[PDB]
Amino acid sequence: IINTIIYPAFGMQRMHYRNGDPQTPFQIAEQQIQNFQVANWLHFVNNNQF
Amino acid sequence: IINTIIYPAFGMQRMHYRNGDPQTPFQIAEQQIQNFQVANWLHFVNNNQFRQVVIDGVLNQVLNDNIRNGHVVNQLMEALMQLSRQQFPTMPVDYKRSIQ
Amino acid sequence: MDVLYSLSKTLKDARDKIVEGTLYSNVSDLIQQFNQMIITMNGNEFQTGGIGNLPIRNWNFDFGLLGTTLLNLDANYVETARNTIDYFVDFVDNVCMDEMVRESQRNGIAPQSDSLRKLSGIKFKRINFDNSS
Amino acid sequence: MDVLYSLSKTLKDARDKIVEGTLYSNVSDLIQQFNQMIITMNGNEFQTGGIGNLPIRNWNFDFGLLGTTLLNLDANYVETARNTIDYFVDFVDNVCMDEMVRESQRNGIAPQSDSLRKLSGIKFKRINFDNSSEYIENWNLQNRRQRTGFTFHKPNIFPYSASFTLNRSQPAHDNLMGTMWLNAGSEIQVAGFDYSCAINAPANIQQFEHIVQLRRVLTTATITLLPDAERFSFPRVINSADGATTWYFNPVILRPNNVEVEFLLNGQIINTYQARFGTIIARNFDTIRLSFQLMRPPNMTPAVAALFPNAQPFEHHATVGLTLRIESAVCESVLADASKTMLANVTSVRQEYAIPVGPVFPPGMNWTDLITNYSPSREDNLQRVFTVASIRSMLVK
Amino acid sequence: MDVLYSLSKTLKDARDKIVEGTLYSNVSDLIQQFNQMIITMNGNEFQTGGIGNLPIRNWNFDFGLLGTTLLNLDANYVETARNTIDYFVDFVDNVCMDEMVRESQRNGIAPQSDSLRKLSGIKFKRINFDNSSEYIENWNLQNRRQRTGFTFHKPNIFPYSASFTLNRSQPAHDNLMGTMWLNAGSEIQVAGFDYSCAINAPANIQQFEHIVQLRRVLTTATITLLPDAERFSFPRVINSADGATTWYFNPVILRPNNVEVEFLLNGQIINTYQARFGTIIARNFDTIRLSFQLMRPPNMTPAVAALFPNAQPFEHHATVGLTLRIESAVCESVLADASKTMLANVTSVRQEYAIPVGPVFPPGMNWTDLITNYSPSREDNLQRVFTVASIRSMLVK
Ligand SMILES: [Zn+2]
Repeated sequence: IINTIIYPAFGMQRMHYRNGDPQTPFQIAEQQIQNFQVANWLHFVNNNQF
Repeated sequence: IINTIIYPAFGMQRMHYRNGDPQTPFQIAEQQIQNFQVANWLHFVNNNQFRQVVIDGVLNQVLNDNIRNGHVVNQLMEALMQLSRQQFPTMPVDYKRSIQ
Repeated sequence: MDVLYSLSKTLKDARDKIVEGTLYSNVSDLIQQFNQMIITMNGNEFQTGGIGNLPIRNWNFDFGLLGTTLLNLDANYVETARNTIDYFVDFVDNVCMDEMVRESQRNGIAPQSDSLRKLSGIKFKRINFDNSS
Repeated sequence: MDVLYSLSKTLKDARDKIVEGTLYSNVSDLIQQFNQMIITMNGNEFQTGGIGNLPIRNWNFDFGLLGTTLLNLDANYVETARNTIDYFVDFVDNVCMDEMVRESQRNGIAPQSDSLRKLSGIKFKRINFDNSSEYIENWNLQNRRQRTGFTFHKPNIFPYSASFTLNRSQPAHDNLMGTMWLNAGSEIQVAGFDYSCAINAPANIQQFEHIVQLRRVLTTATITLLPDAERFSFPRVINSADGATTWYFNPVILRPNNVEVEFLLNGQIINTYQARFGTIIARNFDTIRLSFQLMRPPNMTPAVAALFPNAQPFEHHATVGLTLRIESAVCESVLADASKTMLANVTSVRQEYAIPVGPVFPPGMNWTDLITNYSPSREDNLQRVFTVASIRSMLVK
Repeated sequence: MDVLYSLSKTLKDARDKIVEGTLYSNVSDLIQQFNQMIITMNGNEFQTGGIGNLPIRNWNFDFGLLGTTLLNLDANYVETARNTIDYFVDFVDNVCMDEMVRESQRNGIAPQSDSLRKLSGIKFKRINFDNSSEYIENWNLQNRRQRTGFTFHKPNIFPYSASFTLNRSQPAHDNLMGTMWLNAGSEIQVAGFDYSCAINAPANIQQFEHIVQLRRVLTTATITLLPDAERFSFPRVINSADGATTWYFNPVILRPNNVEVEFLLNGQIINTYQARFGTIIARNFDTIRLSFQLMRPPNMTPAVAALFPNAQPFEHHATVGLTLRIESAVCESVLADASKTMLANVTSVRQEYAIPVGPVFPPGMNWTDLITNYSPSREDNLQRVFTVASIRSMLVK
C-alpha cells in the first residue's frame, strides 16, 4: 500500500520507500508524512488491538 | 552456531563475529554476553576438558568425565534453561518462528 | 517503598506530558508504564488514616485503561484521563500522610502503615521506574 | 500561552540532546515533536516590538524538515540543524520580551502582544509537550482552578518598613518607652525600649508587642527566631515623630522575657511558641505577632545598679528584642525571593528597553510598592510576566 | 570532553532507571545508548594518577551488551548489570580527579590528563548524549563562541577587604573623618564617620562615598539595600594607618542623608537609586558606587545636643552607614556562591590528595586571591575544573 498507492500519487514519492525486513512498516509511514485525515488512520490502525 | 544463531536472534553482536586460531569462538563469546544462563554454558563448555586424569583398578589411565555430566545431568537442564530465553527480533519473521 | 516513588513520577510526568495537543509518540513510552499500573492495582482495596484527627478513608480500584488510538491529543482524551489522575493524587496524599506520622524505635526504617506495608509486597514491584529524584 | 512554553523545552531538549555522535533512537521520540512544529509554523507571519525603545521585527517561516534517516549523527547533521535553531532562539527572545512589557487592568491575566495573541489560536495547540518546569506546572493547575504552590528561599514578603512608636514620650525625649523595628524581605527585627527600666511598672515588667500582617499567606515556613535585635542595640540619634527635633537612644540589652510568637491565620492562632529560639515551623499563617517583655532585674551587681537609678536622668536605656527570619516557605502567589531571577528579569528587560510606566505595575517594578498594594490585577500580571521570564531563562540567561 | 559528560548521565539515568521490576519499554531507548558505549570502549587501555598522593590505578575493557528480551526486569538482570556499572563509577571518579588537578598556563582551557586527552579523540565521539546539565549546557554554548550565563544565590564577587580611610586625622586621632568598610562575598557594609558632627562643614553636611569595582560584570542582580552598617556601629580600638598606634572609635548612629546608589557599567550609570531601601534591581554593572552624607541635626533635644559640643573633645562620633547584599545574580563567568559546591569539590579533591601548588591557581584555591586576580587563564581553568566537578556530582557526592 505504502509504496504503490499513497506515496506514488500523493507527490510523496521521492524515495519510493525502502524497507529491509523487521520493525513495523505501517507504523513508520505515520511519523513521516503530514496530513490529518491520513494521520488519524495511521494511529488508529497501527495501535489498534483487542 | 555463534553467527547464524544466538548473537543476532538474541540481538547482541549484530556485528555477527571474526576468530583467528587461538582462544575459541565458543569461549571468548562469554566475556562478552549478558544473560547469565547463556553465560554459564560458555565456561562449562569451554572448560569441560575430559578430566585427563585417572589411575584406577591398578594403572588404568582412562581419561575420565564430570560427575556433573555423569548423571548430575543438570548441565542439560541448564543447557535448556538458557535456551528457554532465546526468543527475539532482528531479521525476517519466517526466521525466529522456524528457529525457536 | 521505591514502589511509592514511581506512583508519583508517574503522575507528574503524566499531569505534565499529557496535554491538549502533544503528538502521541511523545508519550508512547509513557502511556504504557501508566496502564501497567492500573492493572496491578485494580481489585486490591486500601485503608488510610486511623490516628489522631486523620480521617479513615477507603479507596477502591476497578478502572478501565487508556485508549491509544490518537494521532495528537484531542481535548476529550485529556479530561477522561485527568478524571482518573485526580483519584490517585487524592490517594497518594492520604498514603504519604498516613506513613508520615508513624514512628517505631525497633525498626523505624521500614514501612509502618497498613497502606504501605502492602505495597512492599512483591506483586507490585512491577512498577518502579525513573529514579532520578 | 502553554504553547509558548513548549517552543522552548523543544529547543532546550534540542540544543541539548542533539550532538555530533549519539544514536538516533535516543531522539526518535524527540525529532518528531520538532518537525511537527516547523510545519504548523511555516506559512505564518509574525510581528514583535513597537513599544518604547523596543525594535520592531518581522519573521517568516519556510524551513526544511529533518533527516529521520540516519543511524548515528554526523557533524554535518548538527550544523544544518543548529542554523535553524538559532533563528528560533533569537525569535522567542523577541517574543518573550514583547509580552513581558505590556500590562492590562481589565484582563491582566490573558495575552497582550500581537505576537502571542496569535499563538493562543487553536491551529497552534498542536505543539504542547513536557510541562515539568515548575512554573508552567503551576500555570496550568491554576487554569483548572486547583491548589497551586511554589518554593522560596528567603522569600520577599515584607515590604520595607523601618520605624518606631513611642508609647510614652515627652518633649525632651529623656524618658521614652516604645518599640522600633525593621521589616524587610523575609526578616523582622524589633526592639522594645523603656528608659525607666520598668522602675514604676507593675511587677517591674514592661510589655511589648509587634504585629506584622503578610499580604499573602505563607505555608510550610522554616523560621529562625533569635533573641535580641542587633540592629537596635547601638546608640542612635533619631528624628522625632513630628520631624521637629532629634532624640538620643543609648541602649543596654537585657534578655527578652516571656517571649511568645504567634503565627495566626484569619485571627486564629495556628502556631504558638513560648521562648523557643532556634528553628521553628509555622505551617500556615497571614500574620505574625511577637510579644516580649522587659523585666527590671530583681538583683543587680553595683555596675548594673548604677545604670538604673530611681530617678532621672535615665542615661542607659533598657532594651529587649527579637529577630525572626523566614528561611523558606511556600506561597500560593508568586513572590520575589533571594534565589529566583524572575523579578530581576522582568525589571531588567523593561529598564533596558525604556518601557514606559504602565497602568498596573509601580514605577520600576518597585518591590516594596508592589507587595504593599498587591492587588489581584498586579498578581495576575506578575504571574504571567514571571512565567514568561521563566520560559525565557530556559534558553537565554 | 563533552564525551566525559555522557559517561555519567549514562550511568545516572542508569543506576536510576534500572531497577528490579520496571517495564523494559521504558529503557529501550536507554539500553541501546549504553551498549553502544561498551563497544567503543572495549579494546582500550587507560591510566590515571601519578601526581602527588594520587594512586596510579590501571584499567582495561572487555564486557559486551545487555539485550535479552523480557517484558519486565528480574532481580538477576540488575545484579549482573550493577556489577558492570560499579567498575565504571570507580573509573570515572579516578578520571575526573586526575584532570581536576592539573593546570596549564597556555591552554588551561583544554584537556590535560593522558586519560582525557585520549577521549577527545574522534573514535569516541559516538557516545555523546543528553546534555541538559546546566554546566555542560554552558560549556557547549561557549565552545561555539556564544553568550554563556549562570545562576547564583549570594554570589561571591567581592574579595575580602576590611579597611578604612581617614580623610581628616591627626596624631591624637581625636577628631577623625573618613570611612571604614567590609567587602566580602556578596555583601558590602560601609560607614562614614565625622568626629566633629559636621560642626564646621559647609551646610553642616559631610559627604561620603564608597566605590567597589567588580572583577566580573553581574547582570540581573536582586539586591537588598538597607541604611546603617551594624558592623561599624559599636566601639572599637583600631590600629592606625601606619601601624604605630591605636585610635578609639565610639560611634553614635544617624540616618544616612541623600543616599544614592549607582550601578555603573564601563563608567556609565545603568541603574541609580536615591534613598531607596529594601529590594532593588541592578540589571548590568561592573561597579557599585554608594554616596551618602552625615548631616548635623539642625534641631537637637538636650540629650542629643550634649553629644555634639562646639569644641573638642569630641567623645561621641557621628556615624552614618549602608548595607548592600546581592541576593542573586547572573554572571557570564563561573564564580563561587553560597549554594554551589563546585569550588569546595575542586578544593577538597586537591587537599585530600595532597596536590602540589601549580602555576595557575593560588595556594589552596584561595577564593579571595583567585577573584582578586581573576586572569583569563584562571577563569578558563576554573571553568574546566568546575564543569568536571559538576559532572562528578551527578554520581558521587
Ligand atoms: Zn541564604
